[PDB]
Amino acid sequence: GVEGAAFQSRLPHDRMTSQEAACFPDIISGPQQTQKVFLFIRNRTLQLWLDNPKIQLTFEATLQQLEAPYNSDTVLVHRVHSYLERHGLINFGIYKRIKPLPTKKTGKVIIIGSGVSGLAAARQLQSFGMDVTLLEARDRVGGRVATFRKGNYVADLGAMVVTGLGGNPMAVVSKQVNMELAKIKQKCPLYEANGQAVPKEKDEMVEQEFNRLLEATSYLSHQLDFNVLNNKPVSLGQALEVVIQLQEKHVKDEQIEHWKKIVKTQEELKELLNKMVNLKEKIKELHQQTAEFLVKSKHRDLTALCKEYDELAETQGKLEEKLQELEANPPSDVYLSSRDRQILDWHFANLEFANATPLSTLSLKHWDQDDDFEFTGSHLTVRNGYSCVPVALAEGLDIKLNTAVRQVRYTASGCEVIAVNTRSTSQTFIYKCDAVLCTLPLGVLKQQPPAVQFVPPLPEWKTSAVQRMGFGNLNKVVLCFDRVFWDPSVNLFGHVGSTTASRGELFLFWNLYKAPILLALVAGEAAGIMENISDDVIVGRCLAILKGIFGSSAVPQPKETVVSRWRADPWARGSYSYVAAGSSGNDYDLMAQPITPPIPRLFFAGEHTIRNYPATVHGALLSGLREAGRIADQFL
Ligand SMILES: Cc1cc2nc3c(=O)[nH]c(=O)nc-3n(C[C@H](O)[C@H](O)[C@H](O)COP(=O)(O)OP(=O)(O)OC[C@H]3O[C@@H](n4cnc5c(N)ncnc54)[C@H](O)[C@@H]3O)c2cc1C
Repeated sequence: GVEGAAFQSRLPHDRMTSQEAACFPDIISGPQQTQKVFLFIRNRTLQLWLDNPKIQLTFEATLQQLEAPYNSDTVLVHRVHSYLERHGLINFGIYKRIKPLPTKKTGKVIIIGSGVSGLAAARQLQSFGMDVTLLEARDRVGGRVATFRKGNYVADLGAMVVTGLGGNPMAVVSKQVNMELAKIKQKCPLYEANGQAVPKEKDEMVEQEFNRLLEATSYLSHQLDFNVLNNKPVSLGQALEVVIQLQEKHVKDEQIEHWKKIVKTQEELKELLNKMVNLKEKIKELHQQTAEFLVKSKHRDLTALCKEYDELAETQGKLEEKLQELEANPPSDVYLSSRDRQILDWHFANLEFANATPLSTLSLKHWDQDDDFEFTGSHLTVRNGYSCVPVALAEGLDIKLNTAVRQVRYTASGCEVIAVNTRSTSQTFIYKCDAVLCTLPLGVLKQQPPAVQFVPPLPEWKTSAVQRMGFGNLNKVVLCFDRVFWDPSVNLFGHVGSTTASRGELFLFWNLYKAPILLALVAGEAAGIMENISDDVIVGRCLAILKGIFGSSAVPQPKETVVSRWRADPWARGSYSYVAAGSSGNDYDLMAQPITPPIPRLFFAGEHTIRNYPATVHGALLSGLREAGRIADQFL
């Protein structure tokens, strides 16, 4: 009940956060009874909002719907409601305001970028009564939430998955926007380059081996401190190669030991056969041989030698048996055959997809630093088209499209943002504001010849973080057919590449859209390179793979096709951040920190500024809410 609202808000139900201790020092330093009352007021307020997030939750309503003991204490209820509303925990997203916004606005903020982070922060600042203007370079909102819509076909070229609802703010948004979320079936048969499926035994064996290898790299990093080598940071790819080499060495060693067991037994057989030949000489000589006493003696001796031979013949058979078993029970010659390595490279490509970067670039120590904060519940696709979310957030906002920022000026007095119209470069716009919120992607901030100049130039710590962090890349190919020729009960199926270098080329296909749309993925080293290929050629290669899997006659020519090129997109310059070898979690926090030339003037939000939820739409959303709170605290 009330316990669940705190979980849905990413908070502990029986504890107080660092932030709450800072804002409510009287309660933390006071008696624990007041703390329990505080926590119930907070949890109950969150439950009221989450039960019905389509309408603003007012202080008055909170008092009206509160329990009898706690509705008496109104000052505490107000303090709690104000705290939650400011930080974007109870009144965020699209909601029906019960009271219109005041005509008088108390501050001027220019927000660069109209992605989820920008739109969320703008909606919050508007909610708080500030004058907000968004500058967006594209001819559309959403940024890295891009939805292709033509005829009946709807497909996401950017963000496409809600990674669980338990604790996800996107849950609330989904109720506000009426997102059509659909579960993804966890079933992905693999098909080799020839088009024949990977049998279950091999699929399962390789997958088990992939998981074992990855856990091994984790052990090296954390237990053995294998993190710095020859004054260079260890990449995940490095560690994977180290682990693979150790396993290959174990195979060679076991094979060698078995070889030696066989040679020793073979040597024993050779020695025994020589011994037997000698005994046959002896027996054949004694056979050639009181005289009746002599006969009795010779026959006695001959039977003794013959029984002596019998013992050795039994032992001959027994050593022959041991040798035969060893000849028929060897260990594997190689750890991974060619086909084994290709299937394993498919799994590596899936990892490169998840992190939108080649594994040789991921920090071994920190590439999965955010795994502790992952959300509960089945992962979901957006059937309505993820663009439905930003478009809903944009309603009622002062958004200037086709306006590309080229300079940001910030001083102790105020700020200037200079922008150019992309449609006609000749006309230029100047916007004077109190504060600037930058949600420019990390790729755009990384641009060596800068697209946006800062006056004064950004400080050393900020620029160093921007250099250190990784900004990955990942691409999609949308194929729209008239009929479904694939298996509807599999949302995913893989294509195993021929080379380790190209393992990430069209390695994955989604058939998750209930309409006849197929989505082919380009991860790792292939992502950057294949942007330089024409769309007809990429689609021909996709068709070739699908023909190989289903029959050349079974796949028609597609009716519609679309290719994303996110690294070339000048407004993205990649897909989303990843934790590069040089970088760590603290760099994300550094991105989030604002700049002061006094009070702070330049603020930062976006996918690359939230430690615990990077590379995600919900992370963008939460960063937007966080910076809205920060700016409202500063200017109100
Ligand atoms: C292929 C792909 C798939 C993804 N899949 C998922 C997924 O399944 N789940 C998930 O959670 N996340 C996913 N993401 C990541 C997700 O899209 C981001 O985490 C999120 O959209 C970040 O939003 P943002 O506003 O911070 O950045 P953006 O969306 O990039 O917003 C920045 C905005 O600034 C604009 N801009 C850029 N330069 C300028 C300029 N000079 N002047 C003015 N405006 C400018 C851009 O046009 C853009 O609108 C995916 C990303 C990619 C590339």
